[PDB]
Amino acid sequence: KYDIKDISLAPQGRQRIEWAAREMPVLKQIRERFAQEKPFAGIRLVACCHVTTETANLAIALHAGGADSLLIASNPLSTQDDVAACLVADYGIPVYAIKGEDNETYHRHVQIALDHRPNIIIDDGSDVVATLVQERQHQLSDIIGTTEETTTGIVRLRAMFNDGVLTFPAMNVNDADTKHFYDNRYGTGQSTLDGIIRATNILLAGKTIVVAGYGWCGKGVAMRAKGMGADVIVTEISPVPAIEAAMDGFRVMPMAEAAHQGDIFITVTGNKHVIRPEHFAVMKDGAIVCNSGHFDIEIDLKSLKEQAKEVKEVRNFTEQYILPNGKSIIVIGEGRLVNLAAAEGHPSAVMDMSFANQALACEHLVKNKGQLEPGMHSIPVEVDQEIARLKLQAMGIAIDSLTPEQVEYINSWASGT
Amino acid sequence: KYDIKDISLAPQGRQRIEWAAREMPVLKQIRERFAQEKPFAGIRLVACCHVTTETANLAIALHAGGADSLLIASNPLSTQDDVAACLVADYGIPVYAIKGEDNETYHRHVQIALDHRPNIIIDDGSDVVATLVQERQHQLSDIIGTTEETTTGIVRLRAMFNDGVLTFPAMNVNDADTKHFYDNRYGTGQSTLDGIIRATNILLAGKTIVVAGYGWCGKGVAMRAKGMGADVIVTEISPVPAIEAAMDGFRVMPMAEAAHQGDIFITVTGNKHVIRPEHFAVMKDGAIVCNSGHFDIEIDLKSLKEQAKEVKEVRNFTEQYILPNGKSIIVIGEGRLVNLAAAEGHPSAVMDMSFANQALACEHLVKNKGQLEPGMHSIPVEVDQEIARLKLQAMGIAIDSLTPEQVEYINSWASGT
Amino acid sequence: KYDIKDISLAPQGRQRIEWAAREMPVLKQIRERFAQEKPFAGIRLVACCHVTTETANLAIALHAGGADSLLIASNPLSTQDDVAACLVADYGIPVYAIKGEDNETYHRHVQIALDHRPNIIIDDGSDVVATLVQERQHQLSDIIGTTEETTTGIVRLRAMFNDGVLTFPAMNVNDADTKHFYDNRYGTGQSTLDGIIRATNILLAGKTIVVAGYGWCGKGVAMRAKGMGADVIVTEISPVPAIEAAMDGFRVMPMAEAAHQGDIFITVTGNKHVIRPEHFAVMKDGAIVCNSGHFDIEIDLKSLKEQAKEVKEVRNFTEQYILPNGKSIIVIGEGRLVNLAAAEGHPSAVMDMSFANQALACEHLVKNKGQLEPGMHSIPVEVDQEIARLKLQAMGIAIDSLTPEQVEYINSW
Amino acid sequence: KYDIKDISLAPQGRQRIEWAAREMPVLKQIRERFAQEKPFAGIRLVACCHVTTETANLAIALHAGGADSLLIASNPLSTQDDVAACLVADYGIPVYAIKGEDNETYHRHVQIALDHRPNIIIDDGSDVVATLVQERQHQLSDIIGTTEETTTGIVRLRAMFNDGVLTFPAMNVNDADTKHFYDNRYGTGQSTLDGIIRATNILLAGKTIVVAGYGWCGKGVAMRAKGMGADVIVTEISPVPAIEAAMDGFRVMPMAEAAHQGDIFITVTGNKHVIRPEHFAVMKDGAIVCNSGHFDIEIDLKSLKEQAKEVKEVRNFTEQYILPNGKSIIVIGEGRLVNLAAAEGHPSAVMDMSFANQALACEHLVKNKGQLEPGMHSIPVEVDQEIARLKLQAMGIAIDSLTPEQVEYINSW
Ligand SMILES: NC(=O)c1ccc[n+]([C@@H]2O[C@H](COP(=O)([O-])OP(=O)(O)OC[C@H]3O[C@@H](n4cnc5c(N)ncnc54)[C@H](O)[C@@H]3O)[C@@H](O)[C@H]2O)c1
Ligand SMILES: NC(=O)c1ccc[n+]([C@@H]2O[C@H](COP(=O)([O-])OP(=O)(O)OC[C@H]3O[C@@H](n4cnc5c(N)ncnc54)[C@H](O)[C@@H]3O)[C@@H](O)[C@H]2O)c1
Ligand SMILES: NC(=O)c1ccc[n+]([C@@H]2O[C@H](COP(=O)([O-])OP(=O)(O)OC[C@H]3O[C@@H](n4cnc5c(N)ncnc54)[C@H](O)[C@@H]3O)[C@@H](O)[C@H]2O)c1
Ligand SMILES: NC(=O)c1ccc[n+]([C@@H]2O[C@H](COP(=O)([O-])OP(=O)(O)OC[C@H]3O[C@@H](n4cnc5c(N)ncnc54)[C@H](O)[C@@H]3O)[C@@H](O)[C@H]2O)c1
Ligand SMILES: Nc1ncnc2c1ncn2[C@@H]1O[C@H](CO)[C@@H](O)[C@H]1O
Ligand SMILES: Nc1ncnc2c1ncn2[C@@H]1O[C@H](CO)[C@@H](O)[C@H]1O
Ligand SMILES: Nc1ncnc2c1ncn2[C@@H]1O[C@H](CO)[C@@H](O)[C@H]1O
Ligand SMILES: Nc1ncnc2c1ncn2[C@@H]1O[C@H](CO)[C@@H](O)[C@H]1O
Ligand SMILES: [Cl-]
Ligand SMILES: [Cl-]
Ligand SMILES: [Cl-]
Ligand SMILES: [Cl-]
Ligand SMILES: [Rb+]
Ligand SMILES: [Rb+]
Ligand SMILES: [Rb+]
Ligand SMILES: [Rb+]
Ligand SMILES: [Rb+]
Ligand SMILES: [Rb+]
Ligand SMILES: [Rb+]
Ligand SMILES: [Rb+]
Ligand SMILES: [Rb+]
Ligand SMILES: [Rb+]
Repeated sequence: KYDIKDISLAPQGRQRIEWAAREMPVLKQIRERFAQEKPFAGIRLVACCHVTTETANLAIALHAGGADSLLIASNPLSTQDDVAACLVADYGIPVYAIKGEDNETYHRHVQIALDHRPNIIIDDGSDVVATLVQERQHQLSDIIGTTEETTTGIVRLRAMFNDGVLTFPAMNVNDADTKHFYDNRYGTGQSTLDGIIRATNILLAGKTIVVAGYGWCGKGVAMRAKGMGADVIVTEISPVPAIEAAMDGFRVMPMAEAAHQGDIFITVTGNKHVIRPEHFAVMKDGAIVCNSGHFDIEIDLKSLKEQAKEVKEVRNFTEQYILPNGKSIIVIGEGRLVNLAAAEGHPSAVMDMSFANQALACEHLVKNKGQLEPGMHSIPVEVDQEIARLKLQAMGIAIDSLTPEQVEYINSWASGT
Repeated sequence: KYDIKDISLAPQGRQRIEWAAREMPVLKQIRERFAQEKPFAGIRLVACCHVTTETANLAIALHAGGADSLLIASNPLSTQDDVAACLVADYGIPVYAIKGEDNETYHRHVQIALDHRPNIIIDDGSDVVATLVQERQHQLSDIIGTTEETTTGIVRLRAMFNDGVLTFPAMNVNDADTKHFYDNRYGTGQSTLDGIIRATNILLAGKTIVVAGYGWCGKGVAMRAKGMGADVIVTEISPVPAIEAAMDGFRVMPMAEAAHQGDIFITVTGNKHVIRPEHFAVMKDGAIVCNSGHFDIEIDLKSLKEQAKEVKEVRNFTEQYILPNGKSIIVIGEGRLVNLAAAEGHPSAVMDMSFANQALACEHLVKNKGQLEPGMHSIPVEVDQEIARLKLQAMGIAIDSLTPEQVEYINSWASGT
Repeated sequence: KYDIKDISLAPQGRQRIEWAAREMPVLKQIRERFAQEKPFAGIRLVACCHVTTETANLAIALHAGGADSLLIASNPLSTQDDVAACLVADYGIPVYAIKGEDNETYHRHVQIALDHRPNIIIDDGSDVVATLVQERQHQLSDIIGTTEETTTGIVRLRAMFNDGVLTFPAMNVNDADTKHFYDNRYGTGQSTLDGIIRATNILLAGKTIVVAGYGWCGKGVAMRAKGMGADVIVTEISPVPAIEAAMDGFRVMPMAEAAHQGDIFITVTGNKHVIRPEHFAVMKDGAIVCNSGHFDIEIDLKSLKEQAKEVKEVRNFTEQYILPNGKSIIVIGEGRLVNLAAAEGHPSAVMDMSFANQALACEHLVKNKGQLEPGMHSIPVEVDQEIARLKLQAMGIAIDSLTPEQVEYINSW
Repeated sequence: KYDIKDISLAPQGRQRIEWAAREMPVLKQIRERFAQEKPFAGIRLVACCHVTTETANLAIALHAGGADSLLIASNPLSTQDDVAACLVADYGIPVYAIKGEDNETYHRHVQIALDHRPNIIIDDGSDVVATLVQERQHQLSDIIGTTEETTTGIVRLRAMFNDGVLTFPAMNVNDADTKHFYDNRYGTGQSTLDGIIRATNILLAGKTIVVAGYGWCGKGVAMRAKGMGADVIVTEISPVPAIEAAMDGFRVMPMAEAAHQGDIFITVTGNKHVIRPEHFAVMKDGAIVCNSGHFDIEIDLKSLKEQAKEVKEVRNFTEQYILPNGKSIIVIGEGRLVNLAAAEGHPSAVMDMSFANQALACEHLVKNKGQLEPGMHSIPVEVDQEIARLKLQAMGIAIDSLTPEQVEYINSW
């Protein structure tokens, strides 16, 4: 009925879940309304998320709303075993997630999740939805809709749409303003460095840190690396973010040129093989590589393993690969999302807004069942904006409002001298 | 045939125009192609722009393209008289612009510009287009299309559209990525502080600087104020930018609360009466107010003039208003765009991209004459992106490109474990 | 002969210790020379330090020099049990330090250390040196010199001197340029935020963080707090650093004013009761307080415990005090050094320079026995400067040198 | 008796001078007391300063104190002609300074100044003091004391001392905390970028800016360059500041390596020929070079003029040197202090503290006549500290003070 490491961890999990809730007031307000209105009565739901204290708070909100949920891990290394135990023991929510599970177990958990015959699927990376569409065409009648948490998953869903197989509504949670403006940027910025520091306790100041990608995540990682005293190099494939990085004070160059200069490399591109053997070959002795994109394939670790003569664990979450010429490359978190693998992921303050979008996106799918076209849907503007209003209020920040006279001016095109 | 301060200033103007061109290579490339292809042969054009060295380089590019142009000032205080002289004397381009001209002269220049019967109108603030639509309905057959440089003008054009009177194509230059991502942000950031410093030589470090608005301009002004050692307060009307400002490290509060704390106030909202008598009344003795939004109406200077018992000029571009209770309020640039009134406006590096958009937007209007719907048009993505590619190249910055294998991964929705 | 938690944790300690050595290249060379020259032959030593991977690497250097060393914890919560086990087990260095040891056990270890009859005492807070002066006047015959690692220890030594009881050479390690320009500033800046984040995983961006003190540590904490997106308030008692903080972009104000605004309070003053009952009473519901200065007494936790009707642990290293009106005050690390209590302390890069100073200051005391005047002695400038040169080289950074004509120009007027 | 450009510019000078006074509150109070006590009664004085609105406010303070003052320019390009006219016309203070005066005229003014037989000399670069020692040995009978405003002047005085010719009291104004912690750092940081921008209106964001020297000025310039979006490289000759720059996030390297990367070079070293012919030869086409340290000799412009086949003025304060291969080198301010040559120098806020030091250092020299030992004397700590207190108060910032028990805790060990 579940598959977890150790249910005796539930008390620790409960404590950390309650602490996380302190900065998730928006989701708390949503949970209390769900508790009354039960939008998910009779709905079966699968969530493929990072099994964290923040995901637990989302699961509790969906549970209050009546959802018959089943949670599986989005990544083998991000699972928090105490959280899994608490969800099973305290809430009776089936969880199939073991920190460190092998790929066979991960894939079996996806099969178990699809056997739940979900009506709603919350995905983080689109693994489950892709598996649904590829292997479970006979189940598609169950689907009211799905949601997608992260940028990599949105890219996959776009490919599904262009391939003609996205035959149901999918909510683009990642691209909501109150999601990727804060989660992807400020959350990833802090928690990526957190993971690197918990793994290595390395001094960031004075180090050359290479950030691959200058999108929402790259901007955050570079900003916080800079804030911690690092010399920051940015790599890119598109000129607009490249000019931005330069005018933000960072050096921009091709990865081949960055490869011999970086002390720490951090990939946040969403793309495959951004760091390759031709790069490993020129890296400093002891260069550190890690990834905060969704999938570890941003770094060609398979080639690194094949080239290296020895690999050994030298600290928690930290492996030293020794190359035939004696130089070493350090890898954190086995190349998996370093903030979640070596630390705890984003602080709950930003996950409050991301998972408020998840909850209200699920509600949107059910309230509009039978009225949404197949394909990708953006979060409604009014929902996006109300999440922002509520979060600003809960942060204790007050701002101004337009007067009628100011509205009159906006609408009066004739005036201006 | 023109109306300028002093044509003997042309040699100084020529020198400053040539210097500005050094960081406008993208526009230079466009000018050389226009010189060959003459896209504006037989076209009459009016430009209502800030009469700066950067605008002169745009005017020279349009002139090379065959445009029969006429230039008027977008603001009485932004005109550079040496630039006006050089355009008339060296290029024979009619200019109607005198730094410090009164409102009657400004309005007469708009009338002269409309009497040119332009086919294309480049506007900065939409004064000329609004006057065209309100007073010159009988001329609309001349119009191939117009362009708009700034955010205030886009807002006016939206009101014209909603009012049913935008009956021709208008290119939204401001909202091109290569325009407001750099011009509005990094350009305004540097040149606003430049104007304040040229006006007052005040030490920015240790001062509390209140930035009204956290859009593209507000982000830039806050970023550079912070970079110069100021304590930064941000005011807003919308929660998304408000949360952003907080997570960027700034204090966010209503203007009423900021009013008693700020040493320098900078308005960049695009809206009317953001600083009002109720704010003046609680400001520190010697508080400085200035505006970098397009129109000075962001500050209620009319009420300040009526309240004050004395006003006197205390330094270039700097007025001291003494209130009946003896406290003083300092105003820079008479509330007109402070970067252009008290300094030289944006550096040419960013105007290279803004005015490349202007030139290519004008070309777009002519090449597509008879095929564009009335209403607002965005800059085509391929044009926007090519400007970015060329600017990055001219900045000497190299970046990466996706491999076929990386493209295959983007398109393969099934893979990911 | 040792008092540790679990000797079976030694492999993990050695793992983390060698990892830490990777960015201790300067101390490596000093230890390499020590094993060749054995400065500390027949010299017994006590170290009262934080029991960390970096302190271990220092102890390994003194051992390499022939030192007969004994290590005790400087703070019951900073001790790393795997490091204590590795030292006892892989090097034969007696360690008396157990993470979370009570007050009795702490001073029982200080009594064991002085029963070692140390010739050299390395101190971090002036705790053992102050006990030696107080209770072991008969043992002063054995002291060649002592060293002090922290600002608070330097302040107490100055009072010992002014009191007329600093009757031996004391090396001011903290005030060496290569120590507190970097350790106190860059080290404390990063590792203090590290401790807060490991304790709470709180988002720092958008929070108001109040930093009490703008000395070396305060500058570092404020700089990194700001770098992580916080609105930073600085409190002070001296005008020069107060003006600096304002010109660095921070809001300077009295603590009574900061108390109603701060989301997180960090004390780095070296002084007693900087956060007081009258501040708790006006703090925001859920305000976090922690200390990175000395001991814990920077926060008046005794008064907080009296104002509060309930206290509970709510996360690792994190206590929630609930006041009668229902508002809470969060305390991290029981008011002890938050970087060492909730995390691992400074990265080894900065401790490389701090502990190279320690190792050479110990070398100085020994090589100048019976030649040192009583009182405090600063690190020699050449030593301080050589550490910087070695570190800069180890970091792979090259700089310029004056040409003969540039020298000739400095001399003419 | 005066040598200025145009006495009719005086109203504009007085306008700008009083504006500058608004953020010179500390100097205001000192001048207020001076007019009451007249410390400089019967005392003749020379000032060799930059002829700015802030220097004017200093001269007005010495005049208020009874000073018989004469002012000459410290740099032919820093002189503000309207300020010179206002001083002559509104206060009767002889000024010998003309913006853009040639070399002959400069030293003709230095000869006029010493013919004033000054009892006090305020110097900015040690120019007049070095001429007094060289040529006016007979006038040393008149010297009560002198003062020096800049690091370069301090270095030359040290050589005068070591040479055995500093036979009078010299006040080290530059090294007072309230002077170079702020003026040299925050003042130079802003006003150097101000000069570059007024000269060129170049976008600083996205440029690589090379800062030669990481002392007080270099830290300030690098900090603000970075704040304005530049990629900052720092060069150095000393390891301690080099490590600081790296830990502050800047790229540290030899100038030979920086020369091929920099878009803008800023020298703040105090030393000769820091940018040399072998650097010009590898610079990017259009690289900008300027100096904010001393004199101009930090950049080897003599060699540049020889490498170049042509030079032309291309904007105010801006020259383009074109080399035989067609590449250009841009020089701002003819290599003179770019903040003062192309802009207005430091804002008066920082000069408030620098010139309060000057005014009180002059008070010190006079009130201790015949009591000062020959050589350099630092600003008394109480004076330095009182300036900070007054400034902090004037800025509207309040801070804390220790309670009696907190004091009692500092003293116990
Ligand atoms: N670890 C976390 O907690 C977390 C949180 C949010 C998102 N993410 C992941 O981070 C990744 C990036 O997300 P985002 O929102 O920043 O995406 P984004 O689309 O906003 O930006 C990605 C950027 O990377 C650039 N890029 C692409 N390929 C590149 C290459 N080969 N080299 C250099 N730059 C390249 C793109 O041009 C773009 O600017 C995704 O995989 C996303 O799922 C992780
Ligand atoms: N001076 C320059 O050289 C220059 C350059 C570009 C744009 N501009 C002008 O700057 C202004 C702002 O442009 P932008 O591109 O940043 O626009 P924007 O739409 O990106 O942002 C404006 C911001 O102001 C906020 N705002 C609106 N009314 C407000 C109020 N009453 N109080 C506080 N915040 C308020 C909005 O919520 C928004 O976030 C416009 O007038 C534009 O034309 C000036
Ligand atoms: N946690 C760590 O790892 C670590 C490392 C090094 C030092 N420290 C400790 O941190 C403390 C500070 O060290 P430092 O080097 O910054 O000292 P410092 O002497 O350089 O600076 C202390 C500053 O605090 C100010 N101050 C004193 N009392 C104050 C009060 N009541 N309110 C506000 N400001 C006050 C002083 O004016 C001074 O500017 C010391 O106890 C030192 O031992 C901790
Ligand atoms: N422009 C202004 O308004 C202004 C104001 C104050 C001081 N200054 C001048 O600026 C200069 C620097 O003053 P400061 O207070 O920063 O001095 P400082 O002594 O504090 O720092 C100078 C730094 O330059 C470094 N240095 C010396 N020679 C070098 C070289 N060849 N290459 C690289 N680095 C080198 C030194 O190691 C030192 O760290 C002096 O000439 C001073 O008079 C100018
Ligand atoms: N603390 C966390 N809890 C749950 N999901 C997280 C956490 N941190 C990051 N994520 C999510 O994981 C996604 C990447 O797989 C990001 O889009 C982000 O929303
Ligand atoms: N240097 C300049 N030359 C011409 N136009 C400018 C300059 N600086 C700012 N502007 C423009 O003025 C507009 C505001 O009226 C901005 O959108 C910007 O594009
Ligand atoms: N990782 C660490 N190992 C040992 N001592 C440390 C560590 N981090 C900080 N310290 C020291 O602890 C002292 C504070 O008590 C500081 O002087 C500092 O040098
Ligand atoms: N505005 C100014 N007025 C007078 N002196 C100045 C000004 N700006 C900088 N200086 C001084 O010039 C010296 C550099 O020669 C510095 O010591 C600094 O104090
Ligand atoms: Cl709700
Ligand atoms: Cl082209
Ligand atoms: Cl050695
Ligand atoms: Cl006084
Ligand atoms: Rb995990
Ligand atoms: Rb292998
Ligand atoms: Rb309007
Ligand atoms: Rb102008
Ligand atoms: Rb009036
Ligand atoms: Rb894929
Ligand atoms: Rb610990
Ligand atoms: Rb000299
Ligand atoms: Rb000047
Ligand atoms: Rb004490």
